[PDB]
Amino acid sequence: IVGGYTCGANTVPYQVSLNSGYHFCGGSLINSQWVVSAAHCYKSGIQVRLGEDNINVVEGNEQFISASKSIVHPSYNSNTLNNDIMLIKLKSAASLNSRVASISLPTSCASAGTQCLISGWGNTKSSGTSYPDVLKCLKAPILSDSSCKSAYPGQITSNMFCAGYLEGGKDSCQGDSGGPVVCSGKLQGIVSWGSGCAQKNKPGVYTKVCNYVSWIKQTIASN
Ligand SMILES: N=C(N)c1ccc(CNC(=O)[C@@H]2CCCN2C(=O)CNC2CCCCC2)cc1
Ligand SMILES: [Ca+2]
Repeated sequence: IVGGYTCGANTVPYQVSLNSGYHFCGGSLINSQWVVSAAHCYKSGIQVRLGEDNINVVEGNEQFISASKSIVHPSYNSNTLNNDIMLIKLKSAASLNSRVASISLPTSCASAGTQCLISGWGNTKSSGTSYPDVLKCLKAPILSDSSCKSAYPGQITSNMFCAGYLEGGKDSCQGDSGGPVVCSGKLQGIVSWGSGCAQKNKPGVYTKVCNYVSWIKQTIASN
C-alpha cells in the first residue's frame, strides 16, 4: 500500500496473509474455512495466517492454518488477468473472534464513487521497494467505467473495476495482491493489477467480486 496509513492491530479482522516462508499475497476470510484471494497468487505450500498485524513477530492472536485446497477460477487467464480469483479452503476451521472475522460477500455491485478500504502488507513505495511489518490501509473510491477504460484501453473486462487516484501517490502494490477491497462492509474487490504503483493516470485494477458470488457459493458448497 502506497500513500496509506497504519491500520491498527486487528482493525481489519478479515485480512489474511498468505505465507510460503515469507508473505507473498493477501486474502480475505469469508467464512471459518474459506479465503478469497487472486488466482495469480496460486502456488503450492500455502500457509494461511489469520489474526496478523506485525507479520514478522508472533504477537498473540495469530492462527496459522495450512491450505487444504486452492481453487483457481477455471477461466482464469494469466495474460489478461481476467477472472483473477482463487478460493482457498483451510485444513481446519479458524476460530472466529473479534480479531479473526469473516467479511460479507456483496448482494449487488458497487457504484462509481463508492469509498472503499484496501489493505495489505505490500510495497509502500511507488519507485523502489519498502515492505512493512504491520498492516497498511488506504481509503479509495471506485472509478467510473469510462475513466477506467480510458486509463487502460482494451484491458478492462466486465470482471474488473478501477479504484484509486488518478493524481498519483495512493494505491495498492505488489504484495497486496489477493487482498481485500471492502466497500460499505462488503467484499467488492480483490487486488489484481495495475501499471506500476501509485502512478499518475494509472489507478489500481481489481477483480469485480460481485460477478463471482454465485460461483463462490456453488464452489464452496461442492467442496
Ligand atoms: N494497484 C496497483 N498499481 C497494483 C499493481 C500490481 C499489483 C500486483 N499485480 C501484478 O503485478 C500483476 C501480476 C501479473 C503482472 N501484473 C501486473 O500488474 C502488471 N504490472 C505491469 C504492467 C505493465 C506496466 C508496468 C507494470 C497490485 C497492485
Ligand atoms: Ca504476527
